[PDB]
Amino acid sequence: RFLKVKNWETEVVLTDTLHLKSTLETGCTEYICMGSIMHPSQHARRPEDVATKDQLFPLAKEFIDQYYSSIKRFGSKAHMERLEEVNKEIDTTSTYQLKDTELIYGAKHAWRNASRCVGRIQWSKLQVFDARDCTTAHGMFNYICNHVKYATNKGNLRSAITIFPQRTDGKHDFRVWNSQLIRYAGYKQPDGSTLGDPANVQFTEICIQQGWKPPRGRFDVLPLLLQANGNDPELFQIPPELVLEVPIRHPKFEWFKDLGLKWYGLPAVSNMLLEIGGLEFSACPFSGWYMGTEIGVRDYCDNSRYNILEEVAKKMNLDMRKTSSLWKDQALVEINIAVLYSFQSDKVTIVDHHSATESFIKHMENEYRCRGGCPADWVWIVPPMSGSITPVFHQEMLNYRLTPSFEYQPDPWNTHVWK
Amino acid sequence: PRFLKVKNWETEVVLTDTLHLKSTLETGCTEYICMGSIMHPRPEDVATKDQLFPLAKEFIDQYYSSIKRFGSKAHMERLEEVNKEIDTTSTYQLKDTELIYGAKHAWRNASRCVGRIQWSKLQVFDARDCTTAHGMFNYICNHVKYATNKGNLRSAITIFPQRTDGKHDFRVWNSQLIRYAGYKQPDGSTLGDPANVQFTEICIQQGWKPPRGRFDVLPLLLQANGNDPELFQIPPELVLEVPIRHPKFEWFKDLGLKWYGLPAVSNMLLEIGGLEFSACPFSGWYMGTEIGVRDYCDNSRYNILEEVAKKMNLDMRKTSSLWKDQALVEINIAVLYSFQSDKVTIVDHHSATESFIKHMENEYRCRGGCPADWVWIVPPMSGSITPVFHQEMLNYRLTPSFEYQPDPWNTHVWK
Ligand code: HEM
Ligand code: HEM
Ligand SMILES: CN(C)CCc1cc(F)c(F)c(CCc2cc(C(F)F)cc(N)n2)c1
Ligand SMILES: CN(C)CCc1cc(F)c(F)c(CCc2cc(C(F)F)cc(N)n2)c1
Ligand SMILES: C[C@H](O)[C@H](O)[C@H]1CNc2nc(N)[nH]c(=O)c2N1
Ligand SMILES: C[C@H](O)[C@H](O)[C@H]1CNc2nc(N)[nH]c(=O)c2N1
Ligand SMILES: [Zn+2]
Repeated sequence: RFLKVKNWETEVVLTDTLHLKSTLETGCTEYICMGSIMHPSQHARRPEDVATKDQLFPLAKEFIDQYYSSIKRFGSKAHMERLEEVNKEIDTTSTYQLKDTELIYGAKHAWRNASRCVGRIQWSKLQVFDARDCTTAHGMFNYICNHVKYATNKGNLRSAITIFPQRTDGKHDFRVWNSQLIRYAGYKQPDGSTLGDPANVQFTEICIQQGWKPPRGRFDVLPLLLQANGNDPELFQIPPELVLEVPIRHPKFEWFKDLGLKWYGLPAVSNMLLEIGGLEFSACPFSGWYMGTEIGVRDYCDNSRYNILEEVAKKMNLDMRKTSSLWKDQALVEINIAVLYSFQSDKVTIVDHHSATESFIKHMENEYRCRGGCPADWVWIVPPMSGSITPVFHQEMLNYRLTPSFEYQPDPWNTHVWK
Repeated sequence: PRFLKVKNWETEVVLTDTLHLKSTLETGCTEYICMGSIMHPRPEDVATKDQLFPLAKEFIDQYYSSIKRFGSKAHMERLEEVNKEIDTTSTYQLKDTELIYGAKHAWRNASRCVGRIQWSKLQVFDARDCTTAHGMFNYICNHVKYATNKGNLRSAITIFPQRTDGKHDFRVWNSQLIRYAGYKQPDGSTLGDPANVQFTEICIQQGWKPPRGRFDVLPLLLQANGNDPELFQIPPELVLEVPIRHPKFEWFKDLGLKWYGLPAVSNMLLEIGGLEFSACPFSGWYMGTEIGVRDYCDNSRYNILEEVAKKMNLDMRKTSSLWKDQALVEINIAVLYSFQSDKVTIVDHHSATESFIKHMENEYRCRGGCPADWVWIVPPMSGSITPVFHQEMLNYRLTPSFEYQPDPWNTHVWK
């Protein structure tokens, strides 16, 4: 039928019909809900490698119909010709190439349909760099450097995606092996502990195993590990003057700066797959700007990440013998004031979780008003601190899967046969 | 499939859920859309004879299985005996053992409840002989006094007669057994608890003489056998209360704040074997954030962030200062400090969530699963620094269960 979502703080009720265009399984059934599973479904739309014609063309016709609907053509001359063009193409190459207009429409709409992203109010303001002519790891490096430089924009951050050649036969994939374009190494210490970012211990070891000489610090920017057309990946060092970094200080605790903490300014997801009309872009690094809690709650305070809660609490002179003192909670707040005060002072774009979630509510309103819906994953939209004092906490959401979309994909080292 | 798997992304522990195969009723999701954040996805609708027969059977089978007597002579004769009642009376009566098992497992099956590590230690008060609202008051006073235990709180449930035709329901009209009155002022302000303004109006209309203060314990509005509800004042010496002070801020006690010790849900329906127990108030003890985050700091509730932040001398001209977050923590420190100091049972969100992970893992071990509602299990503050945040969960409905039911003033036929 049609489904209402209610906000329990304001009583606003929105009526969703967009969900009737969803195509892929969520993982839930009438009997089981998988809303907190990280990767619930394996329901693809095309399979394994090079698809047959009855597999690829129907997904292609769907996207071409959607795009031409979007611009109030549809059935027009260009639409019908574009159909016959894609059809001849799949007959002669088993794939097809998107026009520049289609590529831009698909990237933006992948962002617009990403249920887990609180930042989608900006979706239509996305700079797309077409890198489909790229042939080598060096060329991917050059494209990524220009990406990182354009996106950073001396701190006034700008949204971008750079789109390398689509998958052909599955053995010629372009990949960025780094999960984000800029991350810190994680070093396995002999005395069992971990230096740097512990999430990157494996990837940091692949880098070392590939020739990288680690400086062995707490904030070593990792090299890029770039794979072009299925070949072995290659290491490249991002010029540090393109890597904007913010030293973390606290507006009250003068001792905070003495913690020797910094973070980088540009979040840049580079291990996801962008799916458009059955085409799969296995290398599509995209970037935007941070929500402060991403750095200061998750990066800094997860137990398997930087885990700095105890040391900050120690400096704060907090009773850390029992949880009911809420010392973790108190430090957590202060760290996130620090991150926000630092980025803002160095005029690096950042948004707090209050303003960020307020904007998403406004985006939800806009999307129901003009599109009849907005897929939204509550579990990922609600921020990891102060959930209930943000408006999304009180907002019912519907989650469904629209195409074009960003998908997860296996880490290429589980997959790649070397040579 | 015969097995679904859940992973903890912080610990890498992976558990295998077989128990979801035994779930029977809807979650609200479809195969193409998830409704995991929807809060709620007829009175004459009492089960028919043929409807009730498999529900009873499934429940009795489950019960004899649990006591390792499945297929036994006593099992078969119980089944036979339940069947005869449904045939003859169009309903049946639970034995005392079954009632206790049913109510414990409704708590066990409550996917939204983080405190379920305690489910088997539940004191069950059988009140199926009650016939009038005065009798209900007597039962509920005894529940309160037993559960409160001078601050050393004990979880309990009082079960009133089950539904018959939908026209003789027993109902506690209160949502909780102890709540504070809310009063809307002519100028648009609200005195007391803004969440309780509607029910406060019902009581006053029923005759309640309101003190018009900020912490007026509301009266009980008790409905027996489908008659109009009646008012009773819980004796004030049974309502344990805690003044809220701060361990560091001298001024906090000057906010005049206090809360009650006993959380006691009274508007939910307990469903066992197809039978509906429309009045079944249960109580435990608080997790700190229920008071500290939601009761005090929701904009729709007491909304004292601004007053606390002011007395904290915080910069409130821009959100990015995180003055709200900073004030919310201290309020929650105060709530925990004050209960602990007065030796009233309370649990903080870190201990509670950690215990629930242990609980979940045990339930996977001994039961084959544990349905759980991540949207609700995760505390309303500091979510990611508590271990449940990183814990994948599967949500599904098992019976016996606790269910929502429509508010009684929306359906009652006044006499
Ligand atoms: C511009 C400001 C943006 C903000 C503040 C923002 C914020 C967020 C946050 C907080 C998450 C939660 C995931 C996590 O916490 O790890 C997320 C997820 C996501 N975002 Fe955005 N984002 C922004 C831009 C973008 C852009 C430009 C794209 C794509 C072009 C994008 C696509 C996604 C996707 C695909 C996910 C889900 C990724 C996953 O499942 O791991 N976002 N975003
Ligand atoms: C023993 C201490 C207990 C603690 C600390 C506890 C904690 C909680 C919390 C925090 C919630 C979420 C409530 C909300 O945010 O509105 C909840 C929900 C719930 N609890 Fe427990 N609880 C306890 C005992 C019990 C008992 C004894 C029962 C019944 C016998 C019970 C049944 C439920 C149910 C049915 C829900 C879901 C409420 C709903 O769906 O609206 N709980 N619990
Ligand atoms: C699996 N978990 C641990 C990942 C944690 C994580 C570590 C990182 F370094 C990192 F950059 C991210 C980006 C999320 C993100 C992406 C984007 C988009 F513009 F690209 C914008 C934004 N604001 N946030 C996430
Ligand atoms: C449906 N929701 C939105 C209502 C909000 C709400 C407001 C309140 F005042 C209140 F007390 C509760 C108690 C839940 C609860 C129940 C129990 C159990 F032992 F009874 C223990 C516990 N710790 N908590 C919930
Ligand atoms: C919209 C959303 O489902 C709703 O606000 C939920 C979110 N999670 C919750 N979790 C708990 N414990 N209590 C609640 O009232 C809610 N409310
Ligand atoms: C278990 C749960 O699915 C997992 O911890 C999720 C929960 N919500 C999240 N929300 C965001 N924004 N980011 C995350 O990584 C996660 N992780
Ligand atoms: Zn679901």
